[PDB]
Amino acid sequence: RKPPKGMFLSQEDVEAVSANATAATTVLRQLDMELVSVKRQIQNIKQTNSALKEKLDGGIEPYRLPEVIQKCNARWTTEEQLLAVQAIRKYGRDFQAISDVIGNKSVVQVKNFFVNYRRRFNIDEVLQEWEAE
Amino acid sequence: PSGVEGAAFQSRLPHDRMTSQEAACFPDIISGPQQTQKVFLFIRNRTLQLWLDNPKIQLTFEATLQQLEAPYNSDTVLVHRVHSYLERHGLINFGIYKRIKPLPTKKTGKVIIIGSGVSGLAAARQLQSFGMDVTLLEARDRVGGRVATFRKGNYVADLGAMVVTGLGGNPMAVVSKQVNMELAKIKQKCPLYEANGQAVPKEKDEMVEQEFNRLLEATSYLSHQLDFNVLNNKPVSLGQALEVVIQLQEKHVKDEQIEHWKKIVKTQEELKELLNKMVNLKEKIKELHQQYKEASEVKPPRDITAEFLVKSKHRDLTALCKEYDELAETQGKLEEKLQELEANPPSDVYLSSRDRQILDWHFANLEFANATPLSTLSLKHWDQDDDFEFTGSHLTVRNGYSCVPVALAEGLDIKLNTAVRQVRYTASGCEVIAVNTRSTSQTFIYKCDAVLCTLPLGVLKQQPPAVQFVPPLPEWKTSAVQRMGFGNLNKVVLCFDRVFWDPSVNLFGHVGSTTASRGELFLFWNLYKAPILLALVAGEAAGIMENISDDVIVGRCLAILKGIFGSSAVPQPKETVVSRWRADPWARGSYSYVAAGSSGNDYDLMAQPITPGPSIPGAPQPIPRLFFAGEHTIRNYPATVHGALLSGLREAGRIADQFLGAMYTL
Ligand SMILES: Cc1cc2nc3c(=O)[nH]c(=O)nc-3n(C[C@H](O)[C@H](O)[C@H](O)COP(=O)(O)OP(=O)(O)OC[C@H]3O[C@@H](n4cnc5c(N)ncnc54)[C@H](O)[C@@H]3O)c2cc1C
Ligand SMILES: Cn1c(C(=O)Nc2ccccc2COc2ccc(OC[C@@H]3CCNC3)cc2)cc2sccc21
Repeated sequence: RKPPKGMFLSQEDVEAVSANATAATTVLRQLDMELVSVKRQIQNIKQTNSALKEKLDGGIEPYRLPEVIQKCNARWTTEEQLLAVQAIRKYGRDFQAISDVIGNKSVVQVKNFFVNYRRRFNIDEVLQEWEAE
Repeated sequence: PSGVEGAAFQSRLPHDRMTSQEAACFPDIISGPQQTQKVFLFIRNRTLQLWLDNPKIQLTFEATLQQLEAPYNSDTVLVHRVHSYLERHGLINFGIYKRIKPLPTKKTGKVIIIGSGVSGLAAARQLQSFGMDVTLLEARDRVGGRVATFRKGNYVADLGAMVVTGLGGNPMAVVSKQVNMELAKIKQKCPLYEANGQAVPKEKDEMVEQEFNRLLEATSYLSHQLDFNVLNNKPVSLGQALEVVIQLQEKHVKDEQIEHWKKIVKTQEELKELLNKMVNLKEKIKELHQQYKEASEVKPPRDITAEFLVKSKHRDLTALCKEYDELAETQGKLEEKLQELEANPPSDVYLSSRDRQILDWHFANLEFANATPLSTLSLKHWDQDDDFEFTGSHLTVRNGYSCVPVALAEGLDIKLNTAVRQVRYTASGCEVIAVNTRSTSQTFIYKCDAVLCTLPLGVLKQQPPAVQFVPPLPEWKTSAVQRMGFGNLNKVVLCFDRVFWDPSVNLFGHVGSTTASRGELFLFWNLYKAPILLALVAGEAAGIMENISDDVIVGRCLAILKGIFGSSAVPQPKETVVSRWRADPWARGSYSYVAAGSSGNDYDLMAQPITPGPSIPGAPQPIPRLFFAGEHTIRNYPATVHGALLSGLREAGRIADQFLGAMYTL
C-alpha cells in the first residue's frame, strides 16, 4: 500500500520526470535555479533589516517618562473638572485616556461623570465638536 | 521440518494437497471422496520419506508396501500406482543409487540426448533407469558443461557453478548424500575498499546498504502499486526504475530545501514590516517627547489649558511608549524563531559522489547475481523465482562441483567431441547429424525415436545458427528464445603460495571508481582450502573484459590487491585462469535472466516439446519427437544447477510416458 520509509513517490511526480528524456535534468535544474533565487532574496532582507535595526539603536530610553501612582479620589475639584471637559473635547469617548490624563479617577468614575455632568457642561455638544474630526 | 510432511516439503510438494500433475494421473481420486484423497497423500508423503532418509539404494514397490499400516494396506493397486508415478517423475529413485534388481535384459526405444550438462545427464540416467536405449552427444571433451572445475596440483577452483543455494527443498540435498561433496557455509561479512585501498567506514557502509535495499523495495512498489511497467510502449527495465526513483529522491531533497528557505523569507518579511512600524513609532516619540518637554518648560503659575497640555502630551506619550514595547515583544519572538529555522536545515544532498560509488558497488553485486546489466532485467519479472528459493545457508562445494556430473556419468553412453550440427525430426522418427570436433570433416549420423535438446539458451539463440532444425522450429518457440535473456558473468582464478589476506574473511569487495566500470573485479573470494582468491567480473564490464588478455587482467587484480594489503604482502601468482563464458561457443554466455519484455511464461514455452507434421496427408496425429531441457526450461528454478537437474528428470518422465506408456493412470 505504501512506499518504504523516507522514500517519496506519488503517482503525479513520477509522470513529471517521464515526459521527455531530460525532464530528469530539467525539473532538477528549475529547482537548482529556483533555490539560488530564494537565497539571494534572503540576503537582501538581511541587509535591509540590518540597516533598520541600526536606526532603532538606543531603544526609546531617552524618551521614557517616570511612573507616577495616583490614589483614585472620589471628589471632583474644579481643577480636574476642567481637565475633563478639555479631555473629552480632545479624546472624545476614550474613557481610558481620559482617566489617565486626569490621573486620579477610574474609568467608571469617568463614565458616571459623563452622565452626572452632561447637564452642567453640555457634554453632548462637546462630543459633536470631536465628531467633526 | 517434522514428520512425513517434511518429505513433502523436501520434495517441493504441499503435504496437505494434491498437485495438478497428480490430478492428471489420479483423476479418480481427486474427483473422489475427501477420505480417499487423505489416504493418497499419506501413501505419497510416506513413500517419499522412505526414499530420502535413505537415497543410497533403490526403493522397490514391495520394500514400500512393507511399511504399510491400515487402512493404507487395504488398497495394493493404489500403493503400486503411487510408487510408479513417483518413480517415473524422478521424485524417488533418482541420481546415484544401488539397484536391487539389475536392469531389464532388453532395451526399448532409442533416444539421443544433446549435451552432457547436468540436465542431460539427469535424464539419461532416468531413461536408462527405465530401460530405454540412451546416447548423449557432447561437443566438449568433458562432461558437466557450465559445471566446470579447474584442477592443478592441490589447486581446485570452480569456473562455473559453485553454490548450493540452501538445502530446504533442494534436490541436491539428496545428491549430496549420494556423492561426496565437501559442503562449506559462507560467512556473510563483506568489507568494502574504495580505490585508495582504505576500508569504508562502518557507519557509511551501513547507511548506503540500507539505502540500496530501500531503493529496491521502491521499484517493486513502483511496479506493482503505481503499475509503471511501460514507457513509449517499450517495457521498463529494472535499471530505468532505479534511475527514476533516485531522481525523485534527489528532487525531493531540493523540494525540502526550497520550502525551508521560503519559510525563512516569509518570517524575514514579517520582521521587515515590524521594523518599519518600530522605526516610525520611534520618530513620533522623539518628536512628541520634545513637545511634552517644551510644554513642561512653561513655568507656572499657569492656566488650566496649559496644564491640560502637559497632561495630554504626557499621556499621549506613555500610550505610544506602550505600543512600542508590545512590538519589541513581538520582535523578540520572531527573532528567536528565525535562528531556530536556521538551526535545523533540511539535508544538503541525497547522496554524495563517494556515496554514489559505493552504491554502484551494491548494484554491481546485483548485476553479478543475475549475470546481466540491470538495464536488461524485466522490472515486472526479474525476481519471479524468489518465492521458491530454498531454506538454509548457501554452501560452496569445496572439492570442486565437477564431482557431481562426473559421478552421474558412470555407465552412460557418452560420445565426447561430437558437435551436433543438424536435427531432423519427422513422424517416422528423427536423425541427428554431428561431427568430430577435432577433424570437422568426419561426420556422424544417429537415428532414434526421440531427441532431447539440452542445448544452452545461448547456443539456441545463435545467429546464424550453430545447429539447424529440420523442419525449422515453430515461431512460438523461436520468439521465446529471442525474448528470454541470456546473461554473462566471469571468474578470475589467482593461485598464490602464501595466504596474505584475512583468513577469517571469506569475501571482500572493491569499489570501482565509475558507474561504467563498477563490475570490474568488484568482489573477491577466499572460499577454498588452498591459498586461492577468486575475483568476479560482472555487469557491463564482463562483456568487455573478454577482450583484454589474461596478463592485463591479472595486472589489474594485483594492483587492486596492493591497495588493501600493500606492495610488500602481495606476491606474484603461480597459476592463473580467466573465464570467457560468452566467447565459449558451447555456452554463448553464463545463464538466463528474465529480460525486459519477457516473463516466466517464456520458460514454459521453451519446455514444450515439438510434434512433427504427419507423413502422408490425412494420416493420424503423430507422437511428439523433439523435447527440451536445461536451465532455461524450468520457470521456478531457472539458471541454477538444481533446475537443470529437475528439467532432465522431468523430460525423462514425459518421454517414457510417450514411448513406454503409463500403467499408473488406471
Ligand atoms: C560463472 C557461473 C557460475 C554459476 N554458479 C552457479 C551456482 O553457484 N549455483 C547454481 O546452482 N548454478 C550456477 N550456475 C548455473 C549452472 O552452471 C547451470 O544452471 C547448469 O550447469 C546448466 O546445465 P545445463 O545442462 O542446463 O546446460 P550446460 O551445463 O551447458 O549443458 C549443456 C551441454 O551441451 C553442450 N553443447 C553445447 N553445444 C553443443 C553442440 N553443438 N553439440 C553437442 N553438445 C553441445 C555443452 O557443451 C554442455 O556440456 C553458474 C553458471 C555460471 C556460468
Ligand atoms: C552465480 N551464482 C551464485 C553465486 O556464485 N553466489 C554467491 C557467491 C559467493 C557468495 C554469495 C553468493 C550468493 O549470491 C547469489 C547470487 C545469485 C543468486 O541467484 C541467481 C538466480 C539466477 C536468476 N534468478 C536467481 C543467488 C545468490 C549462486 C547462484 S544460484 C545460480 C547462479 C548462482
